[PDB]
Amino acid sequence: KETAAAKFERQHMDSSTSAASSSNYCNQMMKSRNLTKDRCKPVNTFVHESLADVQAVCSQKNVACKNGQTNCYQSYSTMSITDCRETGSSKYPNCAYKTTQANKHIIVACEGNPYVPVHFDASV
Repeated sequence: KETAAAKFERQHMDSSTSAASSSNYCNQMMKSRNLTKDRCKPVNTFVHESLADVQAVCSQKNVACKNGQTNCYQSYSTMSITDCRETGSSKYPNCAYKTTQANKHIIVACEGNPYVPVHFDASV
């Protein structure tokens, strides 16, 4: 099956664009990346940086995740991100989202060898 590291890339990486260019970015990406296949995922975040720079966060500042685990890390610098949040008109299979573009530090959980991101915890 798809590995946790591969799933993180599919759900949270968009190195092909520097930022969301329109209000329809989330509606198109949530569908294209197959995140609305079984149900409308309520919230998701896409990171507009090189995969290498995001993977490097696993060697930066260690912080506890929201749930208490201690394998989470916060990026030293801010990154270009896009937050997708389900709107009131969203109804499966026609999931709808609001696109919000911002520059924030990201916090990810890391696992494995190579030690890489497998979960997006938050943006601060």
